[PDB]
This record gives sequence, C-alpha cells and structure tokens, in this order.
Amino acid sequence: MKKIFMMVHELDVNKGGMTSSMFNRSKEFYDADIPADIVTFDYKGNYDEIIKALKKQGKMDRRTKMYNVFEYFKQISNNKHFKSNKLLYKHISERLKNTIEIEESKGISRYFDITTRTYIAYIRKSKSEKVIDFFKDNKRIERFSFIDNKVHMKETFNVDNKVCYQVFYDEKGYPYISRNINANNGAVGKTYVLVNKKEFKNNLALCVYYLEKLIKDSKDSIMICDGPGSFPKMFNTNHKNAQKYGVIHVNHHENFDDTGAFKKSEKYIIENANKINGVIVLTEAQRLDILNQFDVENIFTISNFVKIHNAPKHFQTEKIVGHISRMVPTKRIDLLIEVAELVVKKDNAVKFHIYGEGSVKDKIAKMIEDKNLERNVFLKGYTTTPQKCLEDFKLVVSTSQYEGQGLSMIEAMISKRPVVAFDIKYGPSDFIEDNKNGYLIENHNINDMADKILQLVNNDVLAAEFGSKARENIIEKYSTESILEKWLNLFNS
Ligand SMILES: O=c1ccn([C@@H]2O[C@H](COP(=O)(O)OP(=O)(O)O)[C@@H](O)[C@H]2O)c(=O)[nH]1
Repeated sequence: MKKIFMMVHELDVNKGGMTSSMFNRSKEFYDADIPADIVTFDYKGNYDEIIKALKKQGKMDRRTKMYNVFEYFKQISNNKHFKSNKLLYKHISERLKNTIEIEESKGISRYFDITTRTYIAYIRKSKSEKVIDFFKDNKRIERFSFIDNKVHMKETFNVDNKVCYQVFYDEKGYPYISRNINANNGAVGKTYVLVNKKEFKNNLALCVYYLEKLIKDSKDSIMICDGPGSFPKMFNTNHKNAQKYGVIHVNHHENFDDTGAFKKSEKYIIENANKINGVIVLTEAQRLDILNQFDVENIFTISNFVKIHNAPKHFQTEKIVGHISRMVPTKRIDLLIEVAELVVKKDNAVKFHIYGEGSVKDKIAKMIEDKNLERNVFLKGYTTTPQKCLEDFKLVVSTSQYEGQGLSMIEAMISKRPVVAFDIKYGPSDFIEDNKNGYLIENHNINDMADKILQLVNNDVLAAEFGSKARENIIEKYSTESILEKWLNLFNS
C-alpha cells in the first residue's frame, strides 16, 4: 500500500549524479515492494523518446515511471478527443496559400506572398522536427513546433523577438495548456489548463494543484523532493496526511565563498525541516553542522544507496593514479595537477589518468603543457564504463573541495582501489579510515597529499590491503538493508 513520488525539475539523457541517485533509489525501493516513481515539472515535446532512451541505457529501471505535469494533462486531452483538430492545420495551410518557396537547404525554406512580396514564413525541417515561423511587417510573431508533422507547441513572440506566450497541443492537435512568459527573464506567468477549465498564477501554483491531484492524501503516499528548486512545489501542497521529505545532495554552504553564506535553495529546505516529515543529508558531519547552524531539529542522515559490483580480479601493480569525475571547478583538477607535478618530480614512473569532460578541461590541458607533465598526466576524456577504468588504477585521488558524499570515491573503494583525498565537507571522513583503507589529507595540503600518494603508489602490499579494507568498509557502512531500514523508519514514524 506504500507509494513513493520523487521530485526533480526534469529528466534528460545527459544529466547525472542526482538523477542517477534517484534512478537507483527507485530500483531499490521497487525491489523492497514500494513503487518509487519520478515527478518532473518541465515541458518537453519528446519526453517519450527520452524515457525510452534512459531505460535502454540501463540508467533508468524499467519499473520506474515518470509523471510529468504536462504529460498528465496531455493524456487527459488525448482521451477527450477522437477526431484531429483539422481547423488548426487548415488555418496554417491558408496562411501559406498565395506563397512561393525559396530554399536555403533541404528542409530550410522561406515563403513570400507573390502579390505583395512580404516575408510571411520561415520553415526549417529536420527528419522528425519542423518549425514554422510566421512574420508580420517583416517581424516574427508566431512559431509552430512539430514532431512527425503533428503540432505540439505554439510560441508567441514580441517586438524584441523573445517568447511572450506558449500553447501546448495534444497528439490530435488540441490546445490543453496555455501560458504567459515574461520576455526579459523567461519566467512562467499566468497559466491556463484548458482540459480541466482551471487557471493558475504561475508554474508553482499549477504544479502544487497537479501534485494535490496526482498524489492521494494518505499516510502511505510519500513525497521525496531531490530537486532543490522544486522543493516549494512539494512544500506548498494542501496534503495533510501524505509524507513530505527533502533530500540535500550537496554541501549546504555556498561554493568558493568566504562570506560564509549558505546555498539559497538548500537554506530554505533546511529552515523548513520541522514543518515537514524530515530533511535528509548524506553524511553525519552535515547533520551535526546543520544542527549547530540552524534553529531546526528534523534532520536525518541517510547515505545514498550504494551499488556493490564484484571487485576486479587483479590489483594494479603499475604506478597508475586515477581520477573519474565531471571536469568542473569544485573538483579542483588544478590542485590535482599541482599534486601530480610534486609526485612526478620525486618519482618519474608514476602516471595520472583523468577521466571526464567539462568547463575546466582546456584550462587543465594547457596546465599540463606549462608544467611539462605531458608524459605523466593524461586527460582520457569521458568514460561510459568507470568500473572498467578502475581495474587499471593502483589508487584513486580526490582534490575536490565540495561534496555531499562523493560517489566516485565510494565506487573506487568498492573496486578495491584506495582513496587519497582532501578531508572536506562532506564525505571523505565518513568512509575513509586514515592509514587503514586510504588517506585523509588536510585540505589544500598539496605536499602531504603528494607524500601519501608516493607511499601508497610505491607499496604493492599497502595498496592491496588498503583496497581490500576499503571494500569491506563500504559493504559494512553502506549496506542496502541498513539504508532502506532508515527510510522505512521515517515512513513508519
Ligand atoms: O568520465 C566520467 C565522469 C564521471 N562518471 C561518473 O560520474 C559520477 C561522479 O560521482 P561524484 O559524486 O564523485 O561526483 P558528481 O558528478 O556528482 O559531482 C560517478 O558515478 C562516475 O562513475 C563517469 O561515468 N565517467
């Protein structure tokens, strides 16, 4: 009788970390016979294709559903009609009646009225996608978006050529939702659900009503909000029996901040912990800190579910140090380069393998060139199989400054690869036992980190013992059975 609704703004094939957490939590909750589906709030004309792709990938469990605010009212309109809205298509054909086609490409074409010479429409076709832009006195006023020759969206433009209004059409061509867009920022204003006849102030108000409609108000209906920006959608509902939980996936203090400010969305989630069933944080250190920083007590520590794959058959004897992450500023790959330079200066043999892609990639590539670390530091690009890459490492490293837990570090430990990491807020101290299953470095101490890398990289006996103890610890501390027990304990409170 228990059912779970997991909130996040959107799902997409590129996304990772928070979605991957939600995807596995769903798999685990479904395995424990508690359906755990995902609720999204954005609009995408191709959501069916995206969900099919995430499932084929093996990323999203087949059992996992995605409820979407738009998709829900879309299927209500689909059942509401049997015949297509031929009147909209005819209205479009009549606009391009006395035209003459002038191409630019295969799909790309411009249409002009042969009796006036006025620019009327721009049409761009791309296999499944088609966009029709309509003009008045040489300026774009409208846009009809198509998938498989069926209209799904109409956008209204202003004098400055920004979208000021949107309409969403069902599979038969019927407008089910319409809304105002504030030109300057792109904020969702006044909304109209045509399928139900109802009207809302903004997207917040719509999604609040939608959650009140999707989720039955009973003790067995559980709302878990992962997306920090979409916490007000869960928070503001009228539900009086249904459970309300917030998951914080990051460190709550602002990144690269010396003022000591908190992340705004997280600050709000936190402040309102007593007013809901609870707020989940990944590590005990985060919870303790939150309790001393805020006048709130309803904070719970539940590590994210951990996937314990079998360990590599063989340990790596070769002096290979691994780093698998998104190439982003918080990861501090600049500090890993500064450490690599210190490591390679004392030992020529050691090699650094850095997997991933992102914003810092070019700044780090040029950094290897300056420090003449070409023969020892390798940017290997993105990996679809980090588990396989891990087999090839003697140890794993983390220069990251900010984390909620640090899943790559946990992943490395599962694959019997010890971690040498900066002792940051939050995560490394939760799972690394210094001088037993890896090393905890004083944050920014590039020299002490370099030392422990050299010690572990040149000791085949220490590397295998730290690796084997790293795996045993993840199994002991983050067992699926213990994590599910913590969640259940809250659901049954
Ligand atoms: O080239 C890459 C880069 C990253 N990852 C994965 O990205 C995740 C990173 O987890 P972590 O918590 O350390 O950092 P986040 O990406 O959430 O900031 C892990 O699952 C990695 O295996 C991957 O598959 N290939």
